[PDB]
Amino acid sequence: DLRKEVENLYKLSLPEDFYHFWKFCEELDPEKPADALATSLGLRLVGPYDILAGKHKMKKKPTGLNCNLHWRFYYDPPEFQTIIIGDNKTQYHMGYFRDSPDELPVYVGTNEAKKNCIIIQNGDNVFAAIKLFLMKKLKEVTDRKKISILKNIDEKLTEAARKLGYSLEQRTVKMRQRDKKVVTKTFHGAGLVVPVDKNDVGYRELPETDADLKRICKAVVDAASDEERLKAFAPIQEMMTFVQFANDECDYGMGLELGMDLFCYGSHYFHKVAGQLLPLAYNLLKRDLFAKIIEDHLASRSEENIDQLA
Repeated sequence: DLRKEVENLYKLSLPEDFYHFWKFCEELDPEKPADALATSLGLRLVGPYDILAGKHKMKKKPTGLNCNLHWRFYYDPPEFQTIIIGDNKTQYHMGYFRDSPDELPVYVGTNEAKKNCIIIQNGDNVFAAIKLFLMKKLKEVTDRKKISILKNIDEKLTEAARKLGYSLEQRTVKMRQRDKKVVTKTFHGAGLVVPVDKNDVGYRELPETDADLKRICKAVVDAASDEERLKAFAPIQEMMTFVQFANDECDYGMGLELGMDLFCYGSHYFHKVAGQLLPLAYNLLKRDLFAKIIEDHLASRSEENIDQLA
């Protein structure tokens, strides 16, 4: 049972559109479903789709495969689970975004990891995410034979979504309801959702604005010496004390935000403190799996060679 296998290996449930889209791709190319969109869109299905693909099967147990790292790009936060890849020149990729390991994805996000850390919303299911990508591709293609192929995939995609009841919109009602719960955008822009009660307990803002925090981070990276770097780091050390205060007052979202911003900034100079902030924040929020993902990822934060099944 590949479905049980994929959810066991990632320790995450997958939504029904994940499995329906596999079937859709099997229909497009029965022999190599994960590559059904490679020629027309330049996209390949990977990650949990590798499991559906049976790519993991040839290896003999114990393989040592770690799904926490599998197709995890450099700026993928633990919430983001890659399912589609494009060109490695930009490291374009799409992933399911989950606010909690115990909840189904709230949308499909996209990022170009060689460009920046920003995660853009691209529909709430993979049919929508591919439809929206295809629509953009339609504006760039200059060969009527290739346009014909894209129109055919578009027609099949739209009909499948209609029968299954999936919205093709970039932002759905459900996504707008989730974004109401966002307490801060973070550096990746995709939003952080943590519980906030009636008395406002659960989150507090960082004592620096995002722009000033980036200024501080840049000073750490640009520092000419260890002593210079220590002085530049001082505001971040102070913010970690403020996070300790917040944790004592149950405002666990603050440490998640600081840790996420530091991770998003991308410098290895922040891996130690990110490894203090983020596992603790996720564990306090009872999002235990995400603490394990960030521990694994910070220890092996690869720019290239993230395919555990290469």
